[PDB]
Amino acid sequence: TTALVCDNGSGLVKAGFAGDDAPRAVFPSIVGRPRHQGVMVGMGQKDSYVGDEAQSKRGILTLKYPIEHGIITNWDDMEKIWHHTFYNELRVAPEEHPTLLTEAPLNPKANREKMTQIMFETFNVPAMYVAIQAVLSLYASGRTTGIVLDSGDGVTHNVPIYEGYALPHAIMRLDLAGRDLTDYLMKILTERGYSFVTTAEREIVRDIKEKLCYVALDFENEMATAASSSSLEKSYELPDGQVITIGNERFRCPETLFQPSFIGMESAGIHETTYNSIMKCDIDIRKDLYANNVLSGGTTMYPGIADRMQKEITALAPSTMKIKIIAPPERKYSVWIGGSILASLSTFQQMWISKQEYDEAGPSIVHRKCF
Amino acid sequence: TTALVCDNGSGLVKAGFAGDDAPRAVFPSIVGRPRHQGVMVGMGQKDSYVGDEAQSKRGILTLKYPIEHGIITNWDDMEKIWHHTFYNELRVAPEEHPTLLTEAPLNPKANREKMTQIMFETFNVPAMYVAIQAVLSLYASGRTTGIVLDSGDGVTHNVPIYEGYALPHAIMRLDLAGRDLTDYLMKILTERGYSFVTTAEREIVRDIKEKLCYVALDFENEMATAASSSSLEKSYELPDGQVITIGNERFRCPETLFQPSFIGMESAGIHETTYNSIMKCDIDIRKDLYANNVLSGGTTMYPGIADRMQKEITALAPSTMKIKIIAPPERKYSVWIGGSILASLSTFQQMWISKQEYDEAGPSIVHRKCF
Amino acid sequence: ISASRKLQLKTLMLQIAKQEMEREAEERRGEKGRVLRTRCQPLELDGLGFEELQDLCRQLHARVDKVDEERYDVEAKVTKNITEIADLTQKIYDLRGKFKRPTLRRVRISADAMMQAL
Amino acid sequence: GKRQTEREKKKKILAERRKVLAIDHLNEDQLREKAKELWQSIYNLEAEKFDLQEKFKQQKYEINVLRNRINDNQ
Amino acid sequence: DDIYKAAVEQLTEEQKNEFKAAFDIFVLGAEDGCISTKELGKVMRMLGQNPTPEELQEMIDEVDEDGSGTVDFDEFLVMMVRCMKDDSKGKSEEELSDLFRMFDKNADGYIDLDELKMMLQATGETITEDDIEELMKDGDKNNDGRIDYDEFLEFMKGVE
Ligand SMILES: Nc1ncnc2c1ncn2[C@@H]1O[C@H](COP(=O)(O)OP(=O)(O)O)[C@@H](O)[C@H]1O
Ligand SMILES: Nc1ncnc2c1ncn2[C@@H]1O[C@H](COP(=O)(O)OP(=O)(O)O)[C@@H](O)[C@H]1O
Ligand SMILES: [Mg+2]
Ligand SMILES: [Mg+2]
Repeated sequence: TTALVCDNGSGLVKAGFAGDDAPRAVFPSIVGRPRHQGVMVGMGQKDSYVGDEAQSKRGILTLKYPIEHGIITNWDDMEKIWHHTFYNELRVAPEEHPTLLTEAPLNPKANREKMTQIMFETFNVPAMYVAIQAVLSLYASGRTTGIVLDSGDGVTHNVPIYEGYALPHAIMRLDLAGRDLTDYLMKILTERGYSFVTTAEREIVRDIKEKLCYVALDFENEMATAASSSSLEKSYELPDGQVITIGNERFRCPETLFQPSFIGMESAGIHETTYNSIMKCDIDIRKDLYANNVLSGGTTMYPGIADRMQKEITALAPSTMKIKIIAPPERKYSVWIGGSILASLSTFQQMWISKQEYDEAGPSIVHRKCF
Repeated sequence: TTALVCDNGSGLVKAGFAGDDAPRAVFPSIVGRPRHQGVMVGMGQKDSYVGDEAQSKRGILTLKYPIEHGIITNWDDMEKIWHHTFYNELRVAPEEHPTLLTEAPLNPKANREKMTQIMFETFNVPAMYVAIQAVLSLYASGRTTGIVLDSGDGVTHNVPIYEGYALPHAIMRLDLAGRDLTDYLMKILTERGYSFVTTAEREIVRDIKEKLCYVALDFENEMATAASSSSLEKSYELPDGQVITIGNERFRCPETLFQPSFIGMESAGIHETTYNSIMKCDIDIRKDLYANNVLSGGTTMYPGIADRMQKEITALAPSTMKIKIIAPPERKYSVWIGGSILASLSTFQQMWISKQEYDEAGPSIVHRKCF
Repeated sequence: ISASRKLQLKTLMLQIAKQEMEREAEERRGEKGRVLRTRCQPLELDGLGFEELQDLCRQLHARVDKVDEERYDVEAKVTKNITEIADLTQKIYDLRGKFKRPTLRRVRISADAMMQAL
Repeated sequence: GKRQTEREKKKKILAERRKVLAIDHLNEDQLREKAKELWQSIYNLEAEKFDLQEKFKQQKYEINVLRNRINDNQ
Repeated sequence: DDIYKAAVEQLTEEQKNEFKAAFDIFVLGAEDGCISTKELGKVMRMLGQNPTPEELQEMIDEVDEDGSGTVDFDEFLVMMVRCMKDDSKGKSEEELSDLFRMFDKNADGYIDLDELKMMLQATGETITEDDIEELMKDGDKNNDGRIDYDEFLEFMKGVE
């Protein structure tokens, strides 16, 4: 039979059968209970709208993501999300399909063990396998080397790989991602008068960020230009009218990636954690990693980031090496495409964690040889 | 049929069919298992890369030479190296070809007996013969007398020969060679800030030594000059950029040959062990040995050694004798060229150790008349 | 340098190549026929005692066993060369798969067309 | 690899392929028929082996071109 | 070559529906008398899914190479083949390997330039600017005069 390549993510759940080009169903991972009282009788009001249904009734819900930073903080809601994904968005019972979840690097063990225990006890799948979210993104590019920066919505991690041999001592995981950029944008919009507070209006700020923000090639020059002319002010129409005008908030929101001091984080930007991740590698594979830097994940879709990052790394790196940044147009679904490719391989067909194996060793089987 | 003139050496395996000018395949003798974990599936990752393949993937391997000082310390790896040499670099099955290995003087017997046992049992050659590495280097020069200093990469030995009669009581074998010079260079580079530690970076230090180091004609004058001017500082580009500048480390690394007290060895330099080897000979053949001093081996390729050695010996020797140092341009492959010449001789064709002879007397046949 | 001229030239040369490939195939077929015909060693089957008939057929049995043994040896050797070819195929496919390995997949079924139903 | 085992397999096949027939187990004419049957089987075997040699020559072709490309990579 | 096989395989269940539906949609007549002899453009425009331009150009040129300017049922099927993916799709890579084996039957480790010369002599195509140029550039893809296997391998690959 065919395998189910699910990809929990944090912000958008992407799923679909193995062997295709794009995920079959992509929908936000939010579960929102209603918060008001409700007076109409017999309206058929449910107790929790999940997935894309709660992005249409979000006016009277309190949306809450079940995955904070890679890790899962609310297991009941995550179980509900998985149940919805299997039964309503794909309509395939899990009793007859292997599953291939994905997990960020350096995550707590208990999260992974609980994930496999749920998949084997509640949904009762035949066999499931958990894979690191960066190796798949490297599969999708058709490479076999390279250092991949997978800046998702929950957590940004940077896994270097050479000739198929991952370097476990050079993984640099940073917890700044799309959600913190949304919060920072929502916080700097208040400097013009627009106040978004409700958890429903966070979605509106996210839409503003997606449609308007861009990464500046040079920050100081853009700050000077936006403060003199008015060629940058782009307007946007809220879900009820009252258009708003975003000035130099456009390139200040995604600039937080390269200067995490804006949101008070100490660490260095995504332009310098990649160079540090390279320098921890051996001295003889640094040229190949320099030449095959891969971008993935949703948050790396800002217009103009593949040039800013290349300029920064070229500034840091030695002058002789060639710096090349691979930015495929299908960046958002790169991890899932790689997952489909991996699940479609014949050599991989014996790596699944078969159910009888789980029955013999318990949920701690995932840390064992079947990784 | 044709004979296989293999030459194990220590650092570079040189092989080729008898009767040519240069070895057919020359490649480092290193076997390196991978050391990291490896995450890509189906990449076709082998368990041990040998020969010149492991000089390209050395970034994720742990290279380890199977021959320490002439002697062989790891028989499985040496067998792997031989198998590679026969099947992939020459592509001739050993079942149909005699072999002519080479061995340093004064080596342990068990090494030679195990070598012949392997060649007769595993590879199953028709007949093999083991020859001393210095007599061949004397063949290649077209002489029949002379005292040859064969400073390889493992061990430096100095065999005097007159009129074809070797003098077994005058062989002076010293264990300082190219590898110790590489280690000493790697140890003195730390005085400028460059630290090479990994077994892969030993190859980089070896390349630095080959391309930059030279032997000073007079040591104190060079030490004084390099400490005042800056006309010696030559720069070199690492495999990733960050050029380095070598100052008076240039002629201090190969100076260890003439003053083995630098690396803590007690013995006298290669300039004085040759004179001692001569003085042990009879009083009537010392003039001929003085006039026909032969250099061979890789490590004698330093620019300016054929003059320093001549100056030193002229200082030691009596003033009347003429001191001449034969330094052919084909020094590195001198032993193998001599091996080809010896294997191509008709008079030598009945000295091979035929397999039936080995079956009758066991591996201890090599010490017998068939030397 | 014209594209039309280039395509005409490559088309004609490709067809000549295909014709010569069929020519080589039928040439090998004829060579095989000749080799099989010349393999047979005819025997004078008539006017011999039946025990001699059994003897001769047993001798041919020994010949057959030896010949099939030679075939086994050459098949094993070509099989080892097959393993070597597989290794070298792994080498080239790895060197190129570093960029074009995941091309093996199934795409363009229903998401690319069925979209207005939702 | 480990020619003793390979030769062992060869001898197992040959002893298996040593279809020695007994005395009163055919007709003289049937004996001729079986002899010719072996003849034709071995002729087909020779055709297969000849094509095998052709394909092995092509294998050598691929080997030399492959190693030449390998050297070109350096 | 594969052209006639693709033409015969046009008789199927999907492309039959495609031809029928297209005929019922935008093949009727009742024009001003201009005679849409070049209605292949109409079909390509009305397809709604343009294939790779190679099929379209082969239909444009290869069809009516005599300049008939008329399309019949068989040519309708030819156009329908040009619509869907009925191509041989580069023939068989085994064909490429066997062809290069016949080329370097001399065991040069590559298709020698003289192999190309003899093949051109057999094909007899006039030596134009493209002639010899293709041979040399393929042989000198490294631009060093050295002809390697993969050079002509990719030179002949991608074509039927
Ligand atoms: N076109 C876009 N431009 C800018 N940001 C985007 C765009 N699309 C998505 N994002 C950001 O990326 C996030 C989605 O990232 P995604 O890759 O789905 O995370 P995950 O790894 O959990 O799947 C969204 O929250 C959004 O903030
Ligand atoms: N051009 C060169 N200049 C200086 N040193 C060299 C040069 N070439 C080789 N060497 C040294 O000689 C060694 C090779 O010696 P070689 O003669 O191959 O040893 P063996 O006797 O084991 O074959 C290398 O390790 C290197 O350190
Ligand atoms: Mg992700
Ligand atoms: Mg030597």
